[PDB]
Amino acid sequence: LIKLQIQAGQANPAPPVGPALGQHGVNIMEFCKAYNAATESQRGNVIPVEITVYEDRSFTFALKTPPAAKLLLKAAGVQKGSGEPHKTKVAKVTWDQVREIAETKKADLNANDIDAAAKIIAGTARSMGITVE
Amino acid sequence: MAKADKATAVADIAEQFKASTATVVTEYRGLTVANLAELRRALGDSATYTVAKNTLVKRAASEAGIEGLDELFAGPTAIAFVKGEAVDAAKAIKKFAKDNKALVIKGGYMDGKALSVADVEKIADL
Amino acid sequence: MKVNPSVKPICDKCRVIRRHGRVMVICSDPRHKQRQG
Amino acid sequence: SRIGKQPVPVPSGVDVTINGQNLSVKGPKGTLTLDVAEPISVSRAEDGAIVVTRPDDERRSRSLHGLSRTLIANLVTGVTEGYTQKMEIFGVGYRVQLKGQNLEFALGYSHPVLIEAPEGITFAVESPTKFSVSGIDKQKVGQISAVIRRLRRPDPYKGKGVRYEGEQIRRKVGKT
Amino acid sequence: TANIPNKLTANVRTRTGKGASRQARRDGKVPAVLYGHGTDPQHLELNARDFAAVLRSHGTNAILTLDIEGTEQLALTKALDVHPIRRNIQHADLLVVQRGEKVTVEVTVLVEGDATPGTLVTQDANTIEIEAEALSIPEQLTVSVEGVEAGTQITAGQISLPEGVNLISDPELLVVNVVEAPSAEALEEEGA
Amino acid sequence: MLIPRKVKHRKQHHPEQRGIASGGTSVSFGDYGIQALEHAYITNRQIESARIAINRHIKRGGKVWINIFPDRPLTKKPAETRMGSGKGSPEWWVANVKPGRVLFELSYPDEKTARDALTRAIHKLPIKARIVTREE
RNA sequence: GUGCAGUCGCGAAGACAACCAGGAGGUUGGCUUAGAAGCAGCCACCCUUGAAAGAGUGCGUAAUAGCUCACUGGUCAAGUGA
RNA sequence: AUGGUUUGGCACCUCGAUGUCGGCUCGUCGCAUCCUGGGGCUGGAGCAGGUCCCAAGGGUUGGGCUGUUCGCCCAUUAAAGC
Repeated sequence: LIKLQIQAGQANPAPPVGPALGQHGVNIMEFCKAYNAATESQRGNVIPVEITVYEDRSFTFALKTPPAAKLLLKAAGVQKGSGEPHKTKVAKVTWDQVREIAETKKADLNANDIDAAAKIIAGTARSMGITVE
Repeated sequence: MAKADKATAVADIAEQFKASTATVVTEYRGLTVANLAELRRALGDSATYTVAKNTLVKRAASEAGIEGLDELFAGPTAIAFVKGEAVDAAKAIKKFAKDNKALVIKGGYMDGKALSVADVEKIADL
Repeated sequence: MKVNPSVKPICDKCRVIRRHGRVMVICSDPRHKQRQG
Repeated sequence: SRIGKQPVPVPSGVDVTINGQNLSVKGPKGTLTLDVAEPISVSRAEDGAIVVTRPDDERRSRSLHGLSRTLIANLVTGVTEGYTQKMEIFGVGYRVQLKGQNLEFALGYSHPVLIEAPEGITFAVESPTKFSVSGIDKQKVGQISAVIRRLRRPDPYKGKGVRYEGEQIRRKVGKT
Repeated sequence: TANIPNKLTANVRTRTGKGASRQARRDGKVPAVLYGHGTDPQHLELNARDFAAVLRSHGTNAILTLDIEGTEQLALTKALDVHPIRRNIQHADLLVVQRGEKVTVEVTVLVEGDATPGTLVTQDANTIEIEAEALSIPEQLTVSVEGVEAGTQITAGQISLPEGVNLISDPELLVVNVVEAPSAEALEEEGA
Repeated sequence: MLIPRKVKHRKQHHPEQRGIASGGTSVSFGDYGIQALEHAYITNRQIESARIAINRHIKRGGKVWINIFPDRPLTKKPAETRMGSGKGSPEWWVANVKPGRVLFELSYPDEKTARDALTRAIHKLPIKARIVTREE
C-alpha cells in the first residue's frame, strides 16, 4: 500500500524507485517489466500506480489515470505553469474538452455526474491559475 | 451544532421518515470513509443510509410519526430509509454487514410495529 | 535546562507550571525544558 | 470535584475502621493505614461505599477533597488485588536474577548491583531480562521501580538500560 | 428603520463644578448636558453602565428617550468627551429633538471587503456627514468592495443610502483607495 | 534614517515630559495602532528598528504609518571634557512622546500577524505601550 | 498566583475534558524541483461522496513513509473558555 | 538594569603634612569559579568536548626581557582564576 507517479516507458531513476519502495524488499525486475509492458500498451501519460503488499510480500499493482494538472498541460495548451495563479491568466479552456476530461474523471474520481466532475477539475484549474471560461 | 441548524436536522428526520416507507436505525462500529464510499457509490441509487446525533433526535423524535421509538436512543443513530421496496433495504444492510463484518442492525420498525432480530431476518426472507 | 527570565511554550505541547516558587516549562522535548532563576 | 464527589465501591471482605479521621482498611492482603486532615469529613456511604465531605468550597478544600478520594480508592483497590509493575531489561549481555528476596543485575559495570527488599514488596523475575515488582503501596512500588530505572544513565542511541514495560523511549543516531 | 430609542433615568444636578463632577464619575455616574432649541440648558447625571450599553448597542449617534424629573424628554447624542488612556466617558452633550426634524449627523462607514489577491485597501476616512430624520439615523454605512481590481477610487457620491437621507460632505472625497499592493522591497522605501 | 533637512535653531532646550496628549490620541490611517503610556524621548534609530521589525514580520504587503518625526535635537559634547565652555553639538534627534499619543499604524488583514508584529515593535522601544484598534 | 467589578464566546438540542472509531478522492495544486509530495521558500488557497476532513497546525523522514492534530458522531455528565 | 575595579565629571573632609608605581614578606575576604566534586541539553557514537545550574573546603609552579602593572615567550602542570 504505497503510491507513486511513474513515467510511461522508462525505469530506474533512483528516488522514484528505490527509497520509497525499493527498500521494502519487493523486487525490481518483475514489477518493472510487467509494468513497462502494460504502460506501453497504454502509452498514454505518466501513469500513477499503487502497490498493495500483503503479509508475504505479495504485491498487487493498481494503475490509475494521470494527474489533472498534467491533463491540462497536454490538453489546455498550458505548456508551463503560471508562477502567479489568478494574476497571469494565459489559459482559456473549453467546457467541451473539460467535459471529456469529466467523463474520464467520472470513471476515476468521486464525481457525482459529468457536471460535478467538470466542476471538480475546473476547481483544480482555479487553484493552479487556469481560467476555464 | 447551532440551534436552528439542529431544528433543520429535526426537519430532515421528519421529512425523511414521513417521505420514506421503511425506517431502521443500525450501527457502524468498525466501518470507515472508504467503506461508506463503496456503499453510497453502489446502493446510492435508491437507498438512504446516513448518521445523525442521538441527543438531537431526542428532540426531533416528536415531530414525525415515530411516537413508539422513544427508548432506542442508546447507540449511535445510523438511519436507514428506503423509498421503494421493503425487502431490499435490510437484506442489503446484511450484504454490506457481511462484506465488512462490522455493521450491526439494532432492531426492526416498519409502519409503527416493532420488529426484532429474527423478525428482520424474516423480513430479509419473505 | 535553559535558565532565563523569559520562558514560553515554544511548541504546542510545552505546558507552563509552577514548582516551589519557580516557573517551569515541561515538555516531552528536552530542548524545550526551561525555568526562571 | 468530579472525582472528589464520587462514592467509592467496597467489595465483600473489606473492613474499614473509621476511627474519626484516621482510617484503616483490612483485607486479605494486609491492613493498610491512612490519615487525613481535620477539615474534611470521612462519611461512610451506607450503601456499601465511602464518601468524602467538605464544609467549604475554598482552594484548600477543592484541592484536598479529591486527593483523599483518589488515595482511598487506590487503597481498597490494592488490598483487593494489589499492584504489580513490569520492567524489562534491554541490552547486550545484560541480565537479571534473584537471590531469595533480593535482586541482582548485570549492567555493564565492573561490579554487580543488588537491592534490599523493603517491608511490603517482593520481586518476581520471569526471565533474565524481564521481571516485575509486586506490592500494595503504590507509592512504594513506583518508588523502587524508578530507583531501578535510574541505575543506568540513559542511552538513546542503542537502547540500553531499564524500561517500564510500555516505555516508548526516545532515540537518535550517532552515525559516525 | 424601526428604532427602539433607549430609555434612561436622569436627574438634574445640585452642584455644577469640577469637584462634584469627579465625585460623580467616581460614584459611577457621568455628567451630561442637554440643550438645543429647548433654550433651557439642563445639567444631568446619567449612569455610565447603562449609557455604555446604549452606545455599544446602537452606535454612538443614537437617539434617547430620557426621563427627567419624572417627566420624559427626547434627545440625541451630538458629542462625546472621552479620556485617552482610560477610555472612560467623561461628559456627553445631548441635543433635544422633536420628531420630523432635519439635523446634521456624522456616522461611520463599514468596509465589507474581500478583494482580488493583488489588492490592498486604504480607508482614508471613517466619518461622513449626513442629514436625515430624527428617528432614522443609520449606524453603519455599509460599503462593499468585491470583484473590483486595482485602482478604484470609491468616491463618497457612490454609497447607497436610505430613502430621505442626503449626503452633505462633498462628493470629492476618497472614502477608500484601492492601492496597487506593495512589494516586500517597497516596504523598505517608506519612511526612511 | 529620519532627520530634517534643516532646522532654524540647531541647539534647543530639552523637551518637556509633563502632561498628556492633545493630538494623536486616535488612530487615523490604518487599523491596528500603537499607543504610549509614559513620557519618553524617542529617537531616529529606535523607529528605524521598529519599522524594520514590522516589515520583516509581515514580509509581503501591508502598510505602515509613522505618525512621529524626530524634529527636536539633543546635544552631546565631546568626551572627557570638564563641564563648562559652551554647549555641545547636535548628534541625535528625538521626538517627544506624551502618553495617549499614537506612534504606528498598520494595515494588514489578519489580526494574528498584525498584533504580533506590533508587539515585536514594542519590544524595540523604551516605553510601556499597548495596542489599539480603531474602534471605540 | 490569587480576591473584586466588568463585557464577550459557548452550554441537559449535553458545554470544556476524556476515552472507542473516523480523520476521504482530485493531488506528488503550480513555480522552484537535485528533493519542493499538507509541511526552506514564492503564488493561488477553489470543487465533490460525506457525519466530518485545513491547499492541511506541529514532530519526523535528504524526498516519501509515519506519529499525529483542525474539523465529526458515540458512553457518562454541569458549567467552561476569552 | 547591575557592580563601582577602569579613563573621566563634582570639589564635600584633610595643604599649622592623610608619605606617593612596582617588588618582597604576611594575610584575610567575595564569587561574576582555573582545576578537583555533583549535575541538565546537545549538531553528545566512544575518547575529548561546547553551553547552562548549584558549589568557596582546599589548592591555584618555577623561569627569560622590561623599573615596570599589563603582556609575549620557554618548560611543566590535575590547574597555572578574577
